[PDB]
Amino acid sequence: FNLDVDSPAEYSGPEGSYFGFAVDFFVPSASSRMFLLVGAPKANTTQPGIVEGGQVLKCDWSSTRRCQPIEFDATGNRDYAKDDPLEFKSHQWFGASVRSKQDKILACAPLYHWRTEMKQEREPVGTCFLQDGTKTVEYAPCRSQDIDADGQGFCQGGFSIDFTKADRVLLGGPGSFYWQGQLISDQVAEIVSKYDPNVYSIKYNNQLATRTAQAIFDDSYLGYSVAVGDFNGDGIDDFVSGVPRAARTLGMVYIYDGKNMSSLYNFTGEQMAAYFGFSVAATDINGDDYADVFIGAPLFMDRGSDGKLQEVGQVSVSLQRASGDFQTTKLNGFEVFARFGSAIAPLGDLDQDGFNDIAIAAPYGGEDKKGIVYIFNGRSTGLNAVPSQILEGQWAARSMPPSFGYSMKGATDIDKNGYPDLIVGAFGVDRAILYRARPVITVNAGLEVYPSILNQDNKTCSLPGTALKVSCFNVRFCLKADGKGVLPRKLNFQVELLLDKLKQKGAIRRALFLYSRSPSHSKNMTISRGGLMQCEELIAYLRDESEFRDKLTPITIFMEYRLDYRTAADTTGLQPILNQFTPANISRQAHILLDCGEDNVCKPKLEVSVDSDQKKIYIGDDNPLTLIVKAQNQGEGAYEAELIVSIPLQADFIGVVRNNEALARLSCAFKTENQTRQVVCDLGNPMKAGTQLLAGLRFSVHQQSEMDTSVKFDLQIQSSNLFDKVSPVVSHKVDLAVLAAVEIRGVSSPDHVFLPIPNWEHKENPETEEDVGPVVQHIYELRNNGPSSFSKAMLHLQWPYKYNNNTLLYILHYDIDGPMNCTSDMEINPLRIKISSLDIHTLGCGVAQCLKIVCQVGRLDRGKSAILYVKSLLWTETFMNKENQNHSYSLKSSASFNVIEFPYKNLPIEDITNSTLVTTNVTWGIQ
Amino acid sequence: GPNICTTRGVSSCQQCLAVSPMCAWCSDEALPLGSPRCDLKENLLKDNCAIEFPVSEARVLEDRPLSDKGSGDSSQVTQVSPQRIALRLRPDDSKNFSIQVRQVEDYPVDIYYLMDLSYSMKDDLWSIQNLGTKLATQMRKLTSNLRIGFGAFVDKPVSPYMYISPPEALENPCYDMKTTCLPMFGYKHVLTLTDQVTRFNEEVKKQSVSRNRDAPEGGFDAIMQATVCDEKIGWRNDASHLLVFTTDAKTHIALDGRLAGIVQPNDGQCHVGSDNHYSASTTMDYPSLGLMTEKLSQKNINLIFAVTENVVNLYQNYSELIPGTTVGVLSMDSSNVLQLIVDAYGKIRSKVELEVRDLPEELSLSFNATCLNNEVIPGLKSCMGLKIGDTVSFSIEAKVRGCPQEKEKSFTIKPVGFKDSLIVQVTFDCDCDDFSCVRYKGEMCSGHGQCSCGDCLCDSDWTGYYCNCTTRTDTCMSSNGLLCSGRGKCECGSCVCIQPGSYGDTCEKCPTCPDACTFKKECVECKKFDREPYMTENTCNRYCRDEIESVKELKDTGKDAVNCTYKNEDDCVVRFQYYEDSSGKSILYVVEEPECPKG
Ligand SMILES: *[C@@H]1O[C@H](CO)[C@@H](O[C@@H]2O[C@H](CO)[C@@H](O)[C@H](O)[C@H]2NC(C)=O)[C@H](O)[C@H]1NC(C)=O
Ligand SMILES: *[C@@H]1O[C@H](CO)[C@@H](O[C@@H]2O[C@H](CO)[C@@H](O)[C@H](O)[C@H]2NC(C)=O)[C@H](O)[C@H]1NC(C)=O
Ligand SMILES: *[C@@H]1O[C@H](CO)[C@@H](O[C@@H]2O[C@H](CO)[C@@H](O)[C@H](O)[C@H]2NC(C)=O)[C@H](O)[C@H]1NC(C)=O
Ligand SMILES: *[C@@H]1O[C@H](CO)[C@@H](O[C@H]2O[C@H](CO)[C@@H](O)[C@H](O)[C@H]2NC(C)=O)[C@H](O)[C@H]1NC(C)=O
Ligand SMILES: *[C@@H]1O[C@H](CO)[C@@H](O[C@H]2O[C@H](CO)[C@@H](O)[C@H](O)[C@H]2NC(C)=O)[C@H](O)[C@H]1NC(C)=O
Ligand SMILES: *[C@@H]1O[C@H](CO)[C@@H](O[C@H]2O[C@H](CO)[C@@H](O)[C@H](O)[C@H]2NC(C)=O)[C@H](O)[C@H]1NC(C)=O
Ligand SMILES: *[C@H]1O[C@H](CO)[C@@H](O[C@@H]2O[C@H](CO)[C@@H](O)[C@H](O)[C@H]2NC(C)=O)[C@H](O)[C@H]1NC(C)=O
Ligand SMILES: *[C@@H]1O[C@H](CO)[C@@H](O)[C@H](O)[C@H]1NC(C)=O
Ligand SMILES: *[C@@H]1O[C@H](CO)[C@@H](O)[C@H](O)[C@H]1NC(C)=O
Ligand SMILES: *[C@@H]1O[C@H](CO)[C@@H](O)[C@H](O)[C@H]1NC(C)=O
Ligand SMILES: *[C@H]1O[C@H](CO)[C@@H](O)[C@H](O)[C@H]1NC(C)=O
Ligand SMILES: *[C@H]1O[C@H](CO)[C@@H](O)[C@H](O)[C@H]1NC(C)=O
Ligand SMILES: [Ca+2]
Ligand SMILES: [Ca+2]
Ligand SMILES: [Ca+2]
Ligand SMILES: [Ca+2]
Ligand SMILES: [Ca+2]
Ligand SMILES: [Ca+2]
Repeated sequence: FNLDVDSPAEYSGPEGSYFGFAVDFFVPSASSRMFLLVGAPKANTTQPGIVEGGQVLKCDWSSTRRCQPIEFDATGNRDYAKDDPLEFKSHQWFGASVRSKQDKILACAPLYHWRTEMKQEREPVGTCFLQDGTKTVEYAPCRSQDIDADGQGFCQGGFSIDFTKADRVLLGGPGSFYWQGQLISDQVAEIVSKYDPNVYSIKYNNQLATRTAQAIFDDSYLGYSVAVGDFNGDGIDDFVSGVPRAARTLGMVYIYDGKNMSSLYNFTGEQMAAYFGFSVAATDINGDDYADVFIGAPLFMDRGSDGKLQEVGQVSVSLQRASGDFQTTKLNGFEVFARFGSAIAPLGDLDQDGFNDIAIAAPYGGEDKKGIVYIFNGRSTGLNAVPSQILEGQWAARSMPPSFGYSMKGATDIDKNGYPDLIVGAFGVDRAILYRARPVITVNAGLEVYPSILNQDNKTCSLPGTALKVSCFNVRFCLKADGKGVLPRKLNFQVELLLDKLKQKGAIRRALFLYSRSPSHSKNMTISRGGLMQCEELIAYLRDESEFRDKLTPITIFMEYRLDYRTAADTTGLQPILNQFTPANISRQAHILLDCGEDNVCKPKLEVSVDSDQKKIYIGDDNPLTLIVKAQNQGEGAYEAELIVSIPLQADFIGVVRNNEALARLSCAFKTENQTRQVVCDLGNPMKAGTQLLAGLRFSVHQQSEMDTSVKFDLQIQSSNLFDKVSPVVSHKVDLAVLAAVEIRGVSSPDHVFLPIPNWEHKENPETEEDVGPVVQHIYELRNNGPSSFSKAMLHLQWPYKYNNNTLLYILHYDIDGPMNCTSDMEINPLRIKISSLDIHTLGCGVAQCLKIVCQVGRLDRGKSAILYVKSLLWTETFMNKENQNHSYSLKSSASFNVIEFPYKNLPIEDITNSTLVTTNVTWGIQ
Repeated sequence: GPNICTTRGVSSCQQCLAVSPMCAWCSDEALPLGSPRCDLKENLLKDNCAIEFPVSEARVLEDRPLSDKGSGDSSQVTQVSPQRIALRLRPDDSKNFSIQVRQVEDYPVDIYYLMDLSYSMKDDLWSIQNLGTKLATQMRKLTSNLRIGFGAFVDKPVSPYMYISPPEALENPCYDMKTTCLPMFGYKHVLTLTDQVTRFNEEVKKQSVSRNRDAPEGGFDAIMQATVCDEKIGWRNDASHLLVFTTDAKTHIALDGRLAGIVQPNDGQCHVGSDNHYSASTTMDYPSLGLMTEKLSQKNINLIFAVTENVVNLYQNYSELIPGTTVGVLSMDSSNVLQLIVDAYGKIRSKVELEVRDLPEELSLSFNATCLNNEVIPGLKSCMGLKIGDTVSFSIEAKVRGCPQEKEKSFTIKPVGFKDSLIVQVTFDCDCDDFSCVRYKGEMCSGHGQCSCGDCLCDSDWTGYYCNCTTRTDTCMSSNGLLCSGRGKCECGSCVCIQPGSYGDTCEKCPTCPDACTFKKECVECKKFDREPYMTENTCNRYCRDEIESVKELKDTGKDAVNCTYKNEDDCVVRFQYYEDSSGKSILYVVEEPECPKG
């Protein structure tokens, strides 16, 4: 949460070489001094006819700030014949990616072209160069006999790279197999051992590699980015690679197993063209020894207050749990167009707090696209979503955006202090910067007053000049420091104290320091080894009873301590800082003796009451709950009197009710220093005697499945009076109830059918829909609206089967949508009428032969439903006329439901029941 | 009466006004007083002193009537009524005003044809030769003015996308296909916008295709260029604009250019030149949808995605991200490009959405829309299904939180696409405990509101006691353009279905809803009979907007369509078929001559 930014190390490169485009720390085991690597993809070299081939500069760290280009290859273009070049190196972007594992370092040139031993080409297959000490081999997995774009001719292998714990290489090539993309993993050893200057296409032994796939995937860009880490039981890092164009440009992230290169997990984007995958990172954000995945979408569009679509990019932060599944979250940029997840970069524990931190960069944010890097701290719960720090690129453009942060490496303490460091490169201005972490310092302050309750009269201890006795009291402000890393010894704090801060300006400072006669004294301290809390004492008297008439407002002592800029090593200066969330001032208070009996001590009589008014918290939705507290003091003055309400994890404090004339507008506030969840309410510092007080604390309980019978609150009054300081802890419960508004609905699609009936043919022994009649169709929905859900219900649908051995609505089949299973007491398509291969009015079950369809219902939560889709057929025998008027029929079918079981069982329930009916009226218009 | 103004007045005028616009202050020469100095002039006036007590106000500064026809001599054809109005708000007050938007018929229109010349279009580049004059007429009869242009693109002429340079003799053609095609170009500007709608035909005729290794083209590169180069394309300041983007392929997006080794982002600036060839294609990465919008919007250009079915779904999804953009379904020969531009044109001219450029920080702007005579739908500020020549109305309310620093601070308001607009120069006339607020779920005013004494003073785009309730409707969206599927109202960004027996985030879901027919009956019973409640409500024009076209004797046979039959007031049985598909066209074939009781 704090990197020096005053004077940070500044390195540079040739005008236009893109120095800084790629970075990383070099830490050879053969030496004690680390360096920093900087790729310059567009540099120029002493390479024969190789214009803009690129380079990788090794920078020294030691005031000199020099960088001499690592010599990977001085060789120009090899030949295939006289005049016909075998490879083209000019404009190859060598340095575009640079990782190092130890005494070794990988460096690729993904715009490297090759013409092939076959036909005459110029295919961008790419090539890397692995250096190690002095031996320098050439890695080039995609340059093989498998040429062209439908093969590996356009990989640009080396577009991304990384090493694994067990020392291995992960190389990505976005162009493989019609730009689907490719991943290739080889053993460092095998790479230098199987080398051979005379074999443009080398066969490494245990090489992992993805294979070509169906065409649908063309143009996905696998390998665009890549990171490593373990994602199964145990073992070696598996492979993680982003695929920008994946999906319908929704973009995906693939995580392959590092042993066999088989698929393990996938991640998909949510918004097309956002460029999900542009970047990825593996690192443990919550110190649970389980790696964590970070995916950045530099072009994500979210919405503003006015709800308008805006581009600020986001970073997916998927936390890996022992289960194997991930618990993801999101994080959006702030400035528009800045490209937030444009570059994620793991740091270690940038503050040695015990959890790792991560840096996210918005390459084109701030001032004039000067560039911004936000560093985020990690914590058990997850990754704090509030930038603890902001690195602002301090370099203006000149031909293209500076690009501060487009690249950046961390997790390496290139120096003394046991804290990491960070490299960041702005290739627009051609440069990189190293920010050095400062040593965090944790400090504790103490502050106590000799006599707690100041007695106006009693005054031993005499003044200074005019030897006159006065009522003194002492102050003891002690201090404790020390943190981790490199910094100790020194540590000096400039303190300062004050009496009657509750007064400040406006005189009437009822207290002053002994020999000073001032309402404010100061001093220094010094310490180091944690525990050696060096104290410093002071003496303060109270003004004369006649200079002031205020004797209720407590006299609070205030101490504020701050560090000095001088406790740094000869690191050219590196001042530390104190733990972010840490107060540089504590305060205690004093109370003039007033109305405390005759023994001169105040001992109250506290009591809290709470009637169960609302009493009814329905499980399911968020039920509102308010309780009327009744705090009252029937003894003497209670100092710093305050109501303490211990709230339930299912409840959250809204505020104190004020929409009323009977309740007190208490000044409450919610907090939880100890996993106790509590809201605190001020009842009066001097809290006068016999001070009854009603007030309302309202909030919202959120229950939880099964659980127990009811949620309770705990109330108690705590005061700072040496005696009888608290009250009997009174608890108060509220029962959980069950309410599940369940309802049933139906719709007979054609709520009508006219019998003139557009054509028709009575075909003895029918075989198709049209040979039968039109398609009537009933639909039933059972839905739970009520808050509390249920776990079992019955569905009974009676259906208008026949009226007199004469069929009515011939059911073809039925469907279901939701947790439901149904059964028919009779077979549905007795006539097997496959699809088309080209008591005298209301006919219900009361008066007609019935067909029962029964359905057992699963669990429906609040806002869900199950649905029966019955698809019948109007048997057209609704035809008669030789006998009176064969007309008007109201085909009915009803459906009722019974709720039989909820998942609570320990709470009182009731049986939910209801039904409904749906008709299909058949009639005659041209009768 | 010692109240609000009394309690927070003692201080000085400044704070006295800063309290409520329902207060006042008074005192100059040396006149005494024993009564409060800050009150409601009513409680104050009957106590002497009588002129330092401002009142917010919004004076129109320019009217000019809506006009009824495009360009007709000197009269600056206007489509928005007030154009200028001065606001002068005092501390924490507000002031409502209104705006009128007319779809002025016979308004000049610009049409830039920007086609993809990938080999898969040599054909296409044929059944277009005629088009241009063929266009000129269908357009003519819908606008006494029409200008058209032409543009062509392929992709960045670089290594990955282009044929690097394998045979030295491939930098020139389709060498192995024999055909012999024109080399790669990226984006070329052919015919600048002119009225001589023949130059268009005499142009495409010369045009030839090119070829590209990679599937995805460089269309967006072009789209950006034929949009911010204007002096080139020659769009007309006062006209309706159209960029017909037609392709049968996928498309590169920003960040792809990385491969080609292009990392400088698109600046959205015009980069064409003398040769009319986007001279940055190779040095600048494709533009992102965000830039694309920002510019499409600013320049008032209407992008139309004319694409082939094999890749149509792709572009619908893309436009969903670039709102205001329509998408038609072209063909392999573009043969139907004609009746595509039209349906697009109309479809765009069918709505009016109000947008806000450069609005101040502490200024809040709530809207109310009136688009269907008298019926006002509180909340929205956009309308669709309108007929060219129709007018709509919006009621805007302005409100300041606190008081910034003097300045001609002036923002605008205008319809997306429109040139006209209502400039609004605001001016601010401005010369307990932050602790105990309310708390929604951990934040003071839900982290969306200031906390002054009593309640919270919500931040722009927020409302309510706590300020949890937003002012958004977008979330209430629903693929229909009709918030909440017309099945419910939108309150606080979330729909609350009027429970017709429906549910869903936008009430889209309604399985027990009456037969799809029952709905579309009140439709045919007005457009073909005048009768039915729908004509009574005097609507049946903005709602029932299908295509009721009385069919011959027999009805239809088109599968995937429904039939329906009902009895009319008259007692006869009407037979009709619902049907959806094609351009997304829906029509209601109505058997002609129902069945009535004989006699
Ligand atoms: C690297 O050297 C080259 C070669 O001199 C420089 O570019 C030359 O001149 C123009 C650019 O001004 C190029 O188009 C030519 O291809 C180059 N000529 C030759 C003979 O190679 C280039 O500017 C230098 N690059 C940097 C980053 O300094
Ligand atoms: C992750 O997504 C990829 C691509 O969508 C899946 O890979 C495909 O898997 C199918 C099923 O066997 C194969 O036929 C294809 O060859 C694969 N294509 C590619 C490009 O790999 C992969 O299975 C998904 N993995 C998970 C865990 O969902
Ligand atoms: C089908 O016919 C029946 C009765 O003819 C309708 O059901 C009810 O009928 C009684 C008797 O006249 C009325 O009082 C009720 O108002 C009717 N219920 C309803 C909901 O209208 C039934 O409605 C008819 N179906 C249709 C589509 O009209
Ligand atoms: C069963 O559901 C019905 C709703 O269909 C509830 O009845 C109420 O609403 C009906 C609307 O059709 C009316 O017909 C009823 O008269 C009306 N009755 C009441 C008391 O509101 C009914 O309450 C439900 N049954 C139960 C036990 O809740
Ligand atoms: C935040 O705003 C919401 C907006 O709905 C309010 O929550 C309400 O939720 C239900 C109605 O939608 C009611 O049952 C709740 O009682 C109501 N909340 C309160 C406090 O009454 C609410 O104003 C805000 N939420 C909170 C916790 O204050
Ligand atoms: C309902 O509309 C259908 C339209 O689909 C009419 O049937 C026609 O279309 C069917 C679908 O391909 C074919 O199977 C039918 O053969 C065809 N009709 C003829 C005469 O060929 C149908 O007439 C309408 N039905 C009713 C009852 O109105
Ligand atoms: C020290 O006292 C408080 C901290 O205890 C400082 O005031 C604010 O305290 C809150 C925490 O309750 C922080 O969130 C704020 O950041 C603090 N203010 C600032 C400006 O940082 C207060 O500043 C200090 N008092 C003195 C006299 O220095
Ligand atoms: C690697 O080995 C095989 C190969 O697919 C398979 O079991 C799996 O992908 C990996 N290992 C295990 C134990 O599953
Ligand atoms: C006065 O206060 C009490 C007596 O009430 C006691 O501490 C002592 O007598 C005096 N003060 C001190 C600091 O001792
Ligand atoms: C929204 O609609 C009302 C209609 O009563 C209109 O007066 C105003 O524009 C908005 N309402 C308010 C209170 O501002
Ligand atoms: C019905 O479906 C299957 C029957 O094999 C079963 O697994 C499921 O639990 C049943 N559903 C309900 C709601 O009982
Ligand atoms: C966009 O198109 C439709 C919209 O419903 C749907 O298939 C999906 O949401 C998207 N599909 C694709 C291919 O983008
Ligand atoms: Ca593993
Ligand atoms: Ca973890
Ligand atoms: Ca940390
Ligand atoms: Ca360090
Ligand atoms: Ca006592
Ligand atoms: Ca074609």
